[PDB]
Amino acid sequence: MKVHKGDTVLVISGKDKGAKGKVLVAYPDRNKVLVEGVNRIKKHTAVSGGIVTQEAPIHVSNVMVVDSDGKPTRVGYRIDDETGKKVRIAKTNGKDI
RNA sequence: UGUCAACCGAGCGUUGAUCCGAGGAUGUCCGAAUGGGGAAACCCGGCACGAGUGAUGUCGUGUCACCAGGCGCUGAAUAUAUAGGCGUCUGGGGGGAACGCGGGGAAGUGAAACAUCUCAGUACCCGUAGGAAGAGAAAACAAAAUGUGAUUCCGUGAGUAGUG
RNA sequence: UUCCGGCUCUACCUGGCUGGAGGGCAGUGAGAAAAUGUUGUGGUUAGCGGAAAUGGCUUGGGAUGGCCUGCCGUAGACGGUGAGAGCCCGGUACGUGAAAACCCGACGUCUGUCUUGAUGGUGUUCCCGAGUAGCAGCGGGCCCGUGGAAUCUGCUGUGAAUCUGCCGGGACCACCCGGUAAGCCUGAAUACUUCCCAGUGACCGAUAGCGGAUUAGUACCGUGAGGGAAUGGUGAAAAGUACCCCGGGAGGGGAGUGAAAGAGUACCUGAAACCGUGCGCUUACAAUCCGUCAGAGCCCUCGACGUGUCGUGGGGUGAUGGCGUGCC
RNA sequence: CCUGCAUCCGGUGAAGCCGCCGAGUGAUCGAGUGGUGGAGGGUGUGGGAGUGAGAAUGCAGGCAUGAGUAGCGAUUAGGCAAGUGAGAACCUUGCCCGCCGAAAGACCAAGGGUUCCUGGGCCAGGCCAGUCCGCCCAGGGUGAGUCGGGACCUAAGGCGAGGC
Ligand SMILES: [Mg+2]
Ligand SMILES: [Mg+2]
Ligand SMILES: [Mg+2]
Ligand SMILES: [Mg+2]
Ligand SMILES: [Mg+2]
Ligand SMILES: [Mg+2]
Ligand SMILES: [Mg+2]
Ligand SMILES: [Mg+2]
Ligand SMILES: [Mg+2]
Ligand SMILES: [Mg+2]
Ligand SMILES: [Mg+2]
Ligand SMILES: [Mg+2]
Ligand SMILES: [Mg+2]
Ligand SMILES: [Mg+2]
Ligand SMILES: [Mg+2]
Ligand SMILES: [Mg+2]
Ligand SMILES: [Mg+2]
Ligand SMILES: [Mg+2]
Ligand SMILES: [Mg+2]
Ligand SMILES: [Mg+2]
Ligand SMILES: [Mg+2]
Ligand SMILES: [Mg+2]
Ligand SMILES: [Mg+2]
Ligand SMILES: [Mg+2]
Ligand SMILES: [Mg+2]
Ligand SMILES: [Mg+2]
Ligand SMILES: [Mg+2]
Ligand SMILES: [Mg+2]
Ligand SMILES: [Mg+2]
Ligand SMILES: [Mg+2]
Ligand SMILES: [Mg+2]
Ligand SMILES: [Mg+2]
Ligand SMILES: [Mg+2]
Ligand SMILES: [Mg+2]
Ligand SMILES: [Mg+2]
Ligand SMILES: [Mg+2]
Ligand SMILES: [Mg+2]
Ligand SMILES: [Mg+2]
Ligand SMILES: [Mg+2]
Ligand SMILES: [Mg+2]
Ligand SMILES: [Mg+2]
Ligand SMILES: [Mg+2]
Ligand SMILES: [Mg+2]
Ligand SMILES: [Mg+2]
Ligand SMILES: [Mg+2]
Ligand SMILES: [Mg+2]
Ligand SMILES: [Mg+2]
Ligand SMILES: [Mg+2]
Ligand SMILES: [Mg+2]
Ligand SMILES: [Mg+2]
Ligand SMILES: [Mg+2]
Ligand SMILES: [Mg+2]
Ligand SMILES: [Mg+2]
Ligand SMILES: [Mg+2]
Ligand SMILES: [Mg+2]
Ligand SMILES: [Mg+2]
Ligand SMILES: [Mg+2]
Ligand SMILES: [Mg+2]
Ligand SMILES: [Mg+2]
Ligand SMILES: [Mg+2]
Ligand SMILES: [Mg+2]
Ligand SMILES: [Mg+2]
Ligand SMILES: [Mg+2]
Ligand SMILES: [Mg+2]
Repeated sequence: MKVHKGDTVLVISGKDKGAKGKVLVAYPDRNKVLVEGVNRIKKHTAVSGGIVTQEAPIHVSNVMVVDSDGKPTRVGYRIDDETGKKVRIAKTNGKDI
């Protein structure tokens, strides 16, 4: 999907637009991902009762990977003549990701 | 780590999971059912080779219909010979929405009734194969033109020549 | 328009029969059939690459809304993404691309007739598809519904000829004209979709649409053939209301979630029959297909004028008089 | 209502619904205004309609009166003390009374399949309330050389290799 676990991502649209974050888990079936620090929601937990803060899934279409230089970039692909492994490339820079 | 539909506990994966493409094995029982039996999915055996017990009782893998056509042997009352009887190979028993071929084959209804007719060779049934089928190489038309030249399928030829 | 051999009883010359070797002929073929040795980016069964705005200002819960600036276009088809997206995502134009297998086409051992044979003439003796053709009786379908009844055909009797032979031109005779049945194969033009792949709708949107948007030919009914049902929309995510209180629960009130809780799993929008609570007017001496035309009082209201009184004023109620025989 | 064409409106609130105020000679109209809602609509000119309800003893769904009226499904009949629990004439214990007793009792085959026991509760059901249940939940429960059948034999009848 051009997005993996452990990458750095930025939000384009939504309540928390303009905030950077780090991805935790991915859901390819529903095309949704979970990012900490964005879309924080209050949940009622009762067993002892209280209110806690958690994170809800965000659709990937509203987020995209950031460049190592701190700028938003798309994802490109290249073919290596050495091993043939497919690599991710920053379109606006050409550097590998 | 499919799904109805959350939830728990358990785990794998960079040494390539999951997925999809092609081929390959296993495939309980019934179901043309074909070792024998029978109220579908339940009862009972023969033979050969293996496994187990001091021996029976037990268990695994094979094989054990019928019909027709070839091939070989045999030849009754009865003599020639046949029928019949044995051994061995080759084929068939059912299913499928529509499409074809050859037969059988109905009644409602119109005629303001109704026997002839029409409904109709329709519905249905029977025996049949295929991916298509059937038909097919003039004992054919026409009429004085020195004409066409296997078969099949469409449009006209006309709702006319006829028939009731 | 090749060579040799053995045969036409036999050995020798003449004329014929049959085998072994060039050179053509075709071959998966209806004209004969079986197998065995080397090519197409031919397509198909998956995939992969694939261009351009985090633009500014505004309403906003959310921009994919409005105004102004850019860029790509062999890609402004189509869907998803928190409200109508060419430049966010899935992909579309275009390019590529397969281990194995499929089928088609082309390139290669092998099979077999003929060259013992072909070409143009002549008079004589034999052949050209048997219970068939035709004839007579009884039935079919051709427009022909036995009528004069041609042709084809089913059954029963009788029953013919081989080239100056035979059958056909709607009876039939004569003359002309066409043809050679009584044996067998033959692709192309045509008919259809239980299945699979790709596409379309001035076709339907939950009493419509296939009987079937959900437990579907299920439940259910019938011992049988068989008949045959109704049941979608919370919201962006469940964040499905912690906690406190009344209470057995059911159920409810605060406080929070959220845009809304006039969204609380009985959850979009919520009409009419139907049942209500509060408010205003009226009725207990009355003979009404239940309305209309007049019509005092009371109440609500809009203006100008003041305590309430008029006005090219509106509304609800109606005490009381006249009129008055539902719809198809 | 759906459509070709040219236009305008719309999260600063589009579609229905409920009012007020008005308007046309009709089937009606309002780009005039108020509440509810949240996602597509109007005008102009052409083309196509499953295009207009009150009645067929019509059909699908919902709801009126009779009505808080009749009944609450026999020929025996209950009463008392105590207990459980929020609730008891209908549940548990104890004591009186009555009834059946060729059955209103104890069993077989046919007939149903979990109604049997233990433990849980009482929004569905029991013609009323239910602590109870032939309500449901979860678990457990069915022991044959000698009992009934098969491996033993046969009838009225069915199948039927050959065959007619
Ligand atoms: Mg497979
Ligand atoms: Mg096996
Ligand atoms: Mg069998
Ligand atoms: Mg059998
Ligand atoms: Mg045979
Ligand atoms: Mg003999
Ligand atoms: Mg068959
Ligand atoms: Mg008549
Ligand atoms: Mg008549
Ligand atoms: Mg006819
Ligand atoms: Mg075939
Ligand atoms: Mg033919
Ligand atoms: Mg023929
Ligand atoms: Mg004609
Ligand atoms: Mg805004
Ligand atoms: Mg925009
Ligand atoms: Mg489009
Ligand atoms: Mg989207
Ligand atoms: Mg749309
Ligand atoms: Mg893709
Ligand atoms: Mg006739
Ligand atoms: Mg005639
Ligand atoms: Mg003539
Ligand atoms: Mg001639
Ligand atoms: Mg002939
Ligand atoms: Mg054809
Ligand atoms: Mg509806
Ligand atoms: Mg039945
Ligand atoms: Mg809120
Ligand atoms: Mg409801
Ligand atoms: Mg509602
Ligand atoms: Mg009075
Ligand atoms: Mg009077
Ligand atoms: Mg009157
Ligand atoms: Mg009167
Ligand atoms: Mg419309
Ligand atoms: Mg607009
Ligand atoms: Mg709005
Ligand atoms: Mg509003
Ligand atoms: Mg709304
Ligand atoms: Mg128009
Ligand atoms: Mg019009
Ligand atoms: Mg018309
Ligand atoms: Mg209509
Ligand atoms: Mg009506
Ligand atoms: Mg009704
Ligand atoms: Mg009534
Ligand atoms: Mg009463
Ligand atoms: Mg009574
Ligand atoms: Mg009773
Ligand atoms: Mg009691
Ligand atoms: Mg008694
Ligand atoms: Mg007695
Ligand atoms: Mg008795
Ligand atoms: Mg029984
Ligand atoms: Mg039983
Ligand atoms: Mg019990
Ligand atoms: Mg209980
Ligand atoms: Mg109860
Ligand atoms: Mg009940
Ligand atoms: Mg129970
Ligand atoms: Mg036993
Ligand atoms: Mg018999
Ligand atoms: Mg037989």
